[PDB]
Amino acid sequence: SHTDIRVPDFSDYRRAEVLDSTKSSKESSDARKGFSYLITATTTVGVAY
Amino acid sequence: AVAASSKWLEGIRKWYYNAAGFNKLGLMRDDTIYEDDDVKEAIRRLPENLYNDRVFRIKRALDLTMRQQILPKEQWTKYEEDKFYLEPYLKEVIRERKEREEWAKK
Amino acid sequence: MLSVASRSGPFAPVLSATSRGVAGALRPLVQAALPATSESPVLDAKRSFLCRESLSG
Amino acid sequence: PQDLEFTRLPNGLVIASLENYAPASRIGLFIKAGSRYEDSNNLGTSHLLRLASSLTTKGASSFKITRGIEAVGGKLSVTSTRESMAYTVECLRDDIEILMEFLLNVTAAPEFRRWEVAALQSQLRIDKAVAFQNPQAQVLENLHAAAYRNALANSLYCPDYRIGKVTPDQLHYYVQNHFTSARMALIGLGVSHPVLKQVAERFLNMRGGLGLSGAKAKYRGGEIRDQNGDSLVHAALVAESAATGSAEANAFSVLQHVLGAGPHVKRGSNATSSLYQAVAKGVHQPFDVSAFNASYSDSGLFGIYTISQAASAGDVIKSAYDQVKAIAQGNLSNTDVQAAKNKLKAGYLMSVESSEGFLDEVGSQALVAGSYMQPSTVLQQIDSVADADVINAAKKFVSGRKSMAASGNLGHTPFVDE
Amino acid sequence: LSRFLGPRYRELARNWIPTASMWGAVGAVGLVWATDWRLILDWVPYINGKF
Amino acid sequence: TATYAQALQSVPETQVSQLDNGLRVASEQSSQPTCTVGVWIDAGSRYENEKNNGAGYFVEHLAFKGTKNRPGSALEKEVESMGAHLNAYSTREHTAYYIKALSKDLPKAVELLADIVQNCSLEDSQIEKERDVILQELQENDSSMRDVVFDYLHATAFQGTPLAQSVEGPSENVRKLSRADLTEYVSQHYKAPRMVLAAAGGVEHRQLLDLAQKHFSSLSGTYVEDAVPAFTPCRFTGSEIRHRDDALPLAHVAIAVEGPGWANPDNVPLQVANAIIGHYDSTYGGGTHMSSTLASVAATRKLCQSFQTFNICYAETGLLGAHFVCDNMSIDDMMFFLQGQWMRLCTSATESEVVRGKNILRNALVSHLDGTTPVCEDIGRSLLTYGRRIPLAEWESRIAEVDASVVREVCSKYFYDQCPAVAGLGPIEQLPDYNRIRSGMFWLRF
Repeated sequence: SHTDIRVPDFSDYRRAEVLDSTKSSKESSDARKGFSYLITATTTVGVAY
Repeated sequence: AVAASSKWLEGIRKWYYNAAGFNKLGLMRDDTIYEDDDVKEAIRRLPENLYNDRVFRIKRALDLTMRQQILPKEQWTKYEEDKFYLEPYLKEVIRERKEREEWAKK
Repeated sequence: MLSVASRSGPFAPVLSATSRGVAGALRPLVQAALPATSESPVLDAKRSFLCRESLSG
Repeated sequence: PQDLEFTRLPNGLVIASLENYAPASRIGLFIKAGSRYEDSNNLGTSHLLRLASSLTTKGASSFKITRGIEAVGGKLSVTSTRESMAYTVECLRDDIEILMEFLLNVTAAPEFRRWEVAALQSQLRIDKAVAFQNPQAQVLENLHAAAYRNALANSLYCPDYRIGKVTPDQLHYYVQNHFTSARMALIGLGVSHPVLKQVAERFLNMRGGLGLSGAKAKYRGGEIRDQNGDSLVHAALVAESAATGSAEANAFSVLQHVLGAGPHVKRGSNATSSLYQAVAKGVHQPFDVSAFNASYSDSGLFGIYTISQAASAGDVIKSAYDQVKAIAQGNLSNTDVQAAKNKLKAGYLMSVESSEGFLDEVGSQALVAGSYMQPSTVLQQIDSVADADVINAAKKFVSGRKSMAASGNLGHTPFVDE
Repeated sequence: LSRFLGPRYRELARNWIPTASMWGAVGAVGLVWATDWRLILDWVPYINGKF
Repeated sequence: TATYAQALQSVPETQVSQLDNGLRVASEQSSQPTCTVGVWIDAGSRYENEKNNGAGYFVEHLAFKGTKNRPGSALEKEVESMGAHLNAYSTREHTAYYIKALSKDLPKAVELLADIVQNCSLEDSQIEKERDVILQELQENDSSMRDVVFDYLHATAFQGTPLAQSVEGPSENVRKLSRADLTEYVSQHYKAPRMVLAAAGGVEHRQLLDLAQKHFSSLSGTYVEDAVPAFTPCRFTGSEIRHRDDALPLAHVAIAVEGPGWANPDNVPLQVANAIIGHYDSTYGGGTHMSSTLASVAATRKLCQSFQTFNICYAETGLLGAHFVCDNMSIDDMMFFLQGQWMRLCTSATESEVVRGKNILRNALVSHLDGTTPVCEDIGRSLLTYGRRIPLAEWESRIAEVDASVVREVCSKYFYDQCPAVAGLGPIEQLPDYNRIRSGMFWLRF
């Protein structure tokens, strides 16, 4: 059946503190998606060469 | 819209009809219109017998122009027998486009 | 005086402007799938079931 | 309160309104049109008329109808049967006089332009294939063709050879002859009575009398078989019964609930259905049985409907038909007639409960009888059915000439003479 | 003409003049970087790019 | 001649009471000869764990099949001989049992409902027979493609939480659920600080309250077994599931971002916004003229069979998005035009489109309350979701506050650079890559 299809565990890959799957996606997206996207910040100011 | 000198202006309209020369290729006035997106919708709304008459008149005039010839004078389209067959279909297509445009700004 | 739909069984089709085409009153009649194995097969063309008619707001 | 105001205009129009104080309104126009009024040269015109409600009319283009109704959140729908067509409009109470002008343009001044009618022909093929994904739709169109020779034999959907060929002049001829004032009922549910009347004299100017004289339906006792690749066999077996609005029609309604007409409990085993218990004595595969009833203005059909597996189809039909014979020779308890009257009364009061069911109930009364009756007058007619009248209706079925229709793998299905 | 006039045309222009002056001021400060525009080079003197 | 404002004041009010038990009793009287009465429970599959995920759907199957006083089919004979109907359903959060009857059989109907929820027998021979009916129903639901694809969307959006599992459970749970697992489920979740007894139609509140004291006060009026479970929330995860099957004729796709829960005031401007996108089907009558841009384009180019927007709420989290059905060469143009409509509302949303979206939502909520069964369901689950019934006059003052700058602000909070969740069922080779879907959430000009 299709009710036997569940997603396998992906906690080998997650951003470290978001693995606590009890708290819900409200404070754990305030400060999670940006510092390797500040690596996009320096890859432009440095792309100017 | 003058009433006394609309005999003078009926003669200028006849002079311009002969000086233009689509009648010498056997064409009607609505055969020569420029086909934008508006005119292309009025063409596909024509009844089958009027669409077929228009395709042959255009093909025959395009063949005379390839050879630099015109028709005999007994087969030239006369000024009083030119039928404005496309004009009622075109006024309705334009009237529907103004209504979709007043709706979008209000 | 009593309707087609009052005694059950003659057909009616409906057509909309914003909703879906429907058929009949007692056609998907119950205790047909409730004794088992009535699969409902997939479409190449059809309408949406909810008909949207039932959403709370 | 205010039960209903009811008025007949001097040329036939029936107007009926009820003033609720509900936030939404519903207005319906009911016409004596439908597939029983077409002959063999114009089959499928009523199906295309049903699909054409948002085309250009003389007072609004097809752009203004779709945009104007959607701007206030309204609806427009068409419902048809073999004998009736119904045009329905609903919105909020402050907007209803905008949508009334649209409804009178769709029914009293249509244009049928060539290029719009030609683009609509392909919708006939889509609408028919969606409806025929239910196997009951095709069985019930084949059953009406087996049972009649003309009128009620005509299907609700256009025939396949005829798709692409319904002309604009056929549409103009149908509306001019069948949509007239002595065949129409205007029913309002959240409006006032004088405002509907002033609406009515804006299409009282034309289409002034009765139409044309459809023919009486002649009964034919026939058979139509349809071998295909469906996984279950559907079958129906009927006889001629009684017209709508007679004392024998009430006896056939009681007999339907004695035998069984659908379940009351989700996943229940149907403990008080006579037909279901008799079939389940010897058949231990999945099935479903029901009694069928269909009443019209001049004729009716009554019988049984089975769904079974292919190797069991003859066993199910014989067991079901043997139960009706037991009733016709006197075996009918008094506590069974009383429990059938309770299901018939309670089902009638639950079907008039919502605004859609109530508007339908009032509109069919005005076309057939030309009056309105309260549900307490209806409930008296059901209690005046005697036990001998129910036994007499089961003898008319058993001795009458049969019609049949079936579909599926028909290699074990009996013929109507066996 | 009146095919483009209406309350909806400059509607989305009033929404796009912030996306416009940013169309223009970026290209205006893009025109100094390319051709070493020396009378606007020391508009602000913190760019001593020429050695 | 009344007005729409005057008609909203004249709607009768709902009366709520409470027993010493904790049970709540609510009703609305409306003059009619018929009625609907039922029991709504805070039970569902989000309260189950991995060892008993089928259990609450196994119990709904056995509820109409025998009690201690009414063995076997005696309940069926008693409901049918008065002309009444008996129904149930079970979502991920709620469970209901209700009766449609005449407004003279209300004393018998309330006695029947109290016997069902308190004294169900759950006997072993009926358990083995019901196990086969459930295993056949699982195979029937696999051919409904909308039900499979919406189960995939919950399994990928809420991956490691109890909100990811399904209502029916997997097939290996159905084969192993014992009798002691089912009696323990009833003793834990069928308690009455947790139940609501609702009614609508021709009903007096004082008669309904007196019947509740007579039949329901035998429930134990406390939380013994010391089970005060902590409600723990559920995370949303942007992710994807792809089921490739080329022998199916059409493809099903659903896309969602995280939405607000039940009591969030953001919910009202977010469904003015979904009413601007709309819905479509190939049997509609007025395509190419429709006010929705996505519906006018899919009709002119014949791009899909159907699409609809949804807004699904839970206590703390939710799903917000759309679902569509199309052929194999049309998926990429469908995802392009839909994401362009979400971005045009985060900026650029006009005041004339917000007037239409407010008129649609007003019509949808008064048309949903027509009849005793939809009114009684609105009573029974508003008291478990909001703690009260929001009257129709209060819904109308929350709709009047919405303008184009509110809609433009709330859409940017929930849509703009967010990771969505996607599910697809075949033939889906042209369903665009997740990187290309995620890049479609940001814009070009703004």
